[PDB]
Amino acid sequence: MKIIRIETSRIAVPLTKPFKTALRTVYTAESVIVRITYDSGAVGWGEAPPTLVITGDSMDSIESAIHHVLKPALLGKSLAGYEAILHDIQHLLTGNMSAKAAVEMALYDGWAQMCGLPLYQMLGGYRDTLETDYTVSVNSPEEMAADAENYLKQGFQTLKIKVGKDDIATDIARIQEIRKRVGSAVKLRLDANQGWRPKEAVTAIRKMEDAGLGIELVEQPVHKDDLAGLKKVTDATDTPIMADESVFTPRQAFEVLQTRSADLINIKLMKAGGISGAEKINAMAEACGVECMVGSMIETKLGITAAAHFAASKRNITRFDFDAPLMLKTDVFNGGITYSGSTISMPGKPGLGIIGAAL
Amino acid sequence: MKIIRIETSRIAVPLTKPFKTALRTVYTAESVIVRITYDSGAVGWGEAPPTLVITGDSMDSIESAIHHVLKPALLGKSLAGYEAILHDIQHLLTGNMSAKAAVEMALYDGWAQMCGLPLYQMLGGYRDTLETDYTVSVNSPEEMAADAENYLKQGFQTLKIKVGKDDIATDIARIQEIRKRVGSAVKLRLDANQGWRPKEAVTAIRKMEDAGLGIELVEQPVHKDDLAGLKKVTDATDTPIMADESVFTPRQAFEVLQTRSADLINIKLMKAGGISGAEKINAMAEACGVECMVGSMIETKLGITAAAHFAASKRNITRFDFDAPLMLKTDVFNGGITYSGSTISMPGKPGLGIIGAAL
Amino acid sequence: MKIIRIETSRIAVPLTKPFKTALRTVYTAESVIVRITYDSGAVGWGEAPPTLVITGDSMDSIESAIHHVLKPALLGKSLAGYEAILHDIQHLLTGNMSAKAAVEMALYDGWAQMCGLPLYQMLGGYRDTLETDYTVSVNSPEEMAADAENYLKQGFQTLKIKVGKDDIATDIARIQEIRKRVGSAVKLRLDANQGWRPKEAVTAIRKMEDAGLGIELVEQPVHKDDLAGLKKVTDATDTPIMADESVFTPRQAFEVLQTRSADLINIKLMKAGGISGAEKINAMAEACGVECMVGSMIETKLGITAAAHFAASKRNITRFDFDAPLMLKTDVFNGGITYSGSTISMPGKPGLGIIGAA
Amino acid sequence: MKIIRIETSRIAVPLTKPFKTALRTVYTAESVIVRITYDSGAVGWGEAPPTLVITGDSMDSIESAIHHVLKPALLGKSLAGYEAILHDIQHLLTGNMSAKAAVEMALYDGWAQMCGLPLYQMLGGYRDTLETDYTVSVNSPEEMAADAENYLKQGFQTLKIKVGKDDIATDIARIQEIRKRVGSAVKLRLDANQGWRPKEAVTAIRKMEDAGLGIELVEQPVHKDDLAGLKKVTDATDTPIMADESVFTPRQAFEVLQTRSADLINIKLMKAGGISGAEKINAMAEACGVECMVGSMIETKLGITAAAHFAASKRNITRFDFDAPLMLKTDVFNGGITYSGSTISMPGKPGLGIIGAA
Ligand SMILES: [Mg+2]
Ligand SMILES: [Mg+2]
Ligand SMILES: [Mg+2]
Ligand SMILES: [Mg+2]
Repeated sequence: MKIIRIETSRIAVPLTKPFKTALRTVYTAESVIVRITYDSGAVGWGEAPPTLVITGDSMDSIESAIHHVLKPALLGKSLAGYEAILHDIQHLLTGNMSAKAAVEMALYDGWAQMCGLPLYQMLGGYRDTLETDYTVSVNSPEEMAADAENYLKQGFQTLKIKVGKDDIATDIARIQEIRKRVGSAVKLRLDANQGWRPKEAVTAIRKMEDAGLGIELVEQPVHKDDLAGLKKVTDATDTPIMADESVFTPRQAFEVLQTRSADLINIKLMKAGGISGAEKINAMAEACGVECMVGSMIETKLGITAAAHFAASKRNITRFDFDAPLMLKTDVFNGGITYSGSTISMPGKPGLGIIGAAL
Repeated sequence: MKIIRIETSRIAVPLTKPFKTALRTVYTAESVIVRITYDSGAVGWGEAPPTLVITGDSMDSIESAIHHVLKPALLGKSLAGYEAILHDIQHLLTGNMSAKAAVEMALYDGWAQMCGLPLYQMLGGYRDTLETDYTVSVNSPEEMAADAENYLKQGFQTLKIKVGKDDIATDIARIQEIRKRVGSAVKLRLDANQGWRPKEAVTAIRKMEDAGLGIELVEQPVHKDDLAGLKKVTDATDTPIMADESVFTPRQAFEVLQTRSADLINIKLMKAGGISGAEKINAMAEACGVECMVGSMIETKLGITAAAHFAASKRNITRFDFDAPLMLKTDVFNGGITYSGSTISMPGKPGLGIIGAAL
Repeated sequence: MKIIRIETSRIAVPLTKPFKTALRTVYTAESVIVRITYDSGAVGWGEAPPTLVITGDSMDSIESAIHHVLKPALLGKSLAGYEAILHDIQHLLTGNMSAKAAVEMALYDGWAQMCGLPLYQMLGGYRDTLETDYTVSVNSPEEMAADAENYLKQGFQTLKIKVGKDDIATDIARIQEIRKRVGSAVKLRLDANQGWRPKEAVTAIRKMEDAGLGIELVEQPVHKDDLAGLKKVTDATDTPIMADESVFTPRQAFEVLQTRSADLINIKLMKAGGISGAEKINAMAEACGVECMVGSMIETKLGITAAAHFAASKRNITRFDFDAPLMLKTDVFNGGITYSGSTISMPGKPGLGIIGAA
Repeated sequence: MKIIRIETSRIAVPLTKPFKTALRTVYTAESVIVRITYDSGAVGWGEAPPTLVITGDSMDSIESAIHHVLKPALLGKSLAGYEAILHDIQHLLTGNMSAKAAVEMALYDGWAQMCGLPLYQMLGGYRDTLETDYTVSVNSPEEMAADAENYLKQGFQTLKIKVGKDDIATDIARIQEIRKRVGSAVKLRLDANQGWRPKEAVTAIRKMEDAGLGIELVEQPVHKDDLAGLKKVTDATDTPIMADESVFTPRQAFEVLQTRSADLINIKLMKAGGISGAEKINAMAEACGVECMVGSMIETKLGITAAAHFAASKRNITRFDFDAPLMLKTDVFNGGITYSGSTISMPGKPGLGIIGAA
């Protein structure tokens, strides 16, 4: 199994719900698609979207990194020496985690195909189905509660709500209105996206507790670099605190675990620069009795399939956040995982199970 | 591929150098051999010797654990669901690490055969040859200097010396004599086997470097559960200090790395309960910039072959202590690794490469 | 036991003495190496070199056939029903005999491993050693005779000489110089590689008879499709005539045997699409009292090892042409058969005995 | 895997329905049972009944051949060298095909046990179940018709009928009455046992077509040595003609196939001297597009088990005639194949699968 060709292409898939950034309004989901062709004729697939605010990677930086650094280093190499290939991918350049992840996806796809197994089975095969949460778009508490009940009826028992942008009072009113229409029938996951200061986070999370909102967990309440602050929120509340942006790499996972700064860890391939890193983070957490969740960036079903195969393979990964593909007006890929309500099913073919560009 | 049969047997290979325990004189190397048969026709092999003083495992405890707990839980299981199998092996019972290790060997043997690759390649395939050290048996400094010369003439440039039993003056005199024969033509690794107190170890190690003995590293100078003491020795000497008995599991590795109590870690399958735990230890160590060594207990080529496959696959594993097989009068196994002087070569067929009993 | 992976790799081994074709100059011997891995831990090996002039297969056609046709039909299958697998391999596509043969090699290798026996014993194990001939490169009669004597001293009592390209007189001059030089006991095998017309062949073969050259046999004197002509040469000379290119498959073997168009049959795995067909050809011949020889195309020790295992197993196979690996500057495979002069020895490990790359 | 002991014993199983020969009344099915013991402890089984009219072999000729010729030649031989052993069995003495067959059964039984696989899988494993026809005894048209209907209700959709003994009008009247009872619910195989002259057979078969009897096939219509005659019948009828007594060995199979004298070939281990020859006949036939059937002589489940294993293993063997065991009042063997209506199923243990006496 030798790598003989590496190609990249760009895609732009219209969003069902456009959103605005500080500089513009996004109507499409862009990402770099990677195709690694092996001497066996097999094709490994990878995906990497830009996340200027989270990783700092852009379409241009991702493609350049793949064409100027990773590609010339991977050509001709064989998957028999995987340890060395992964080390080169992670160390030939600093950062550019997204570019590295896209390449790792295609490599693990090739690796699983080589062994004749679905990627998730190659990584441990713990489960073949998993439940994904669904995001309730921010809006008036009344509108969110409406969407929430309808998502509940569609089979989603876990909903995700972004908080930490508006007033704490606004966040709380929204969640209250939501429970008013669904009760405990659904679990509520919040992501503050580093929007609060430590003391401000403790206050808001306790308020929700006093209001008996029963929050399942709160992701990254404080600034990613503020570990001591993240730990303050963890030790001052009864609601589990999940580290997201604070943990990209296994070394950062080790720091968070060592200081006991969080109850849980949210893993994403883009942040870890791929599966190898993601695996190390989860294994590390597991040994410390800390469960993990696997999420993603705005990605098509390709990136979500790689993410899902990794998540499905580990016992210690007990939560999943893979609704990005459901936010696209179209599915441009043939194969991969399949959705039935909130239930994601793993494919049976070797590798990722991605056949090619849909039609 | 499903497990359909699990058998065990005992072997006794006469040692080339019998030694004495507190209760008797040992002439043979005893071990429990495990054979797992898969519905594909594949056979997985594993080994586990008793280590009453190191692990507390005996031939009977090992065999009983395999037949009454591990076996009934593994028969009928599919390797496509490895994660669940590993979890059961490690958690169905406490301790019994050697029994868990023996079963893990045969399990990974089959897993590699199911994916059709030499085990070390399945785990990363970083190198296909490695250099093992050789043990200079304790005796008068004169005889030790002689043996060291012969071993060196045989291709062994790295010698392991057991210290910490007699008084420091005696250890230094032994090491001095050896240097007086081979000079700086060899590297010297010491293993104090918890024989010193922290303050005492610091003094002994400093006296060695003040005598220009040039010790490569010192393994476990203090008691295994005296982490603070191990750390003291680590921060007081310029000689690298390697944790051995202080680290059995990945959780203990985490604690040692977290407190920076040692410069290196010596991994052994019997202590880690197999390869899955050994991988975790190495991965945590690597994330912390700590390299590892892989050693073993008194085992035949089978056990060593399993450990060598794990050791050869990882970049972070840079030292190897696999001379056990060279201490037996007869090699009872066919296949596995091969020795050319101090150079160990990895077999190429799928799995461990062990074909069965010697023909 | 299930097939979990089928892979191919290209190799190019520099020849000790290159040759020219109609389009270029060949400096290396290329081949497609096939590896079939089973979940039992066994790994089967196979080799298929290109032969654009003989079979029509190229490196690309061979590789494509295995990747797009044979591979998808075998992945996931088990060797419980060999009859069905072999049948499917031979009928999934027409021609592409080289691709089919390399896969059959790896399948038989795996099958013998499962049974725990060297492939040659699983097939019959008639002999443990066999004598291979050696080819005397075409040159001046003076130079060929020198090489011949040299091979004779090294232990080769049977030599093969290619004829039918140059003048008949030139062939005779070169052969007569050799026969007189090495002695009449030695056996000289000729391969006319379809270079003569029937009457032209009878004349030449008769001229060597009159010169008392003692030719052991003449391989395929006429065009492979000219069975009537091949038969004419067979019935007009005293020298035995061996069918080669005229016989690829057992059906063709049946045709040659029923018409008695040849005295012997040369079997090659590449031509028969593997060991199953080769085995049927030999069985047919034996039943007709016709002995066979096993040869090969330009292949490394892998392809030769498979050929030798098949050849060594049958009593009716009495001649061997396996010097191809000796024409390579280096041996790239570890294991397989071993050479000791002209003597080839079968290995003792299960299957083909191929360990891997050198 | 070495042969260390070879023993023989005689058995006599009472027939459910005795028959008369040109000299006496037969009430029991007799055969010689061969037991080959190997150094591993494994035991190989073989069987051979006398067929004074078909092969010429008798109980005494068989036992003597085994003890005085085959036994001293096989004692101490290893199955790793199967080819040599098979060559010895087939060539140490001429004829004596039944004795050769019995020994081969016990050898293939051990060979397969050595490889740890059911014999049928070791030979190709094409199918693991097969449909056997059933014999309708010759009697009045009305009685045969009653039997046909009966066997049908038991699951036997394919019936075999012996013809060519009586007048042509009688055979037809019998078959007509059978068609009247079951109609097209069954296939009818006829065996003329060399009872007609070529012209007479052509006439008889065309009359059966005209009568819309729908005959599946006719075995050996003419004398076994009359190949030209056999071919005439083949070419003058639309009904497929099967060679039986005309083909014992692979060489005779070659002659029949070469001349296109028959549409099909019936194989029996006793005629071919075992499985090696049977395998050659079938491979030969398959190459010519000629399908085969496998039947037997009057044998117990042991002999039929060996034949069934061979029949089940090949793709080209598409018809089966194994009702012999069903004609005995007792089954003296434990193991081997098992019946369920007309369906025969292959056992799962290594070799033939018979444990011993019942
Ligand atoms: Mg988040
Ligand atoms: Mg130690
Ligand atoms: Mg030729
Ligand atoms: Mg008949």
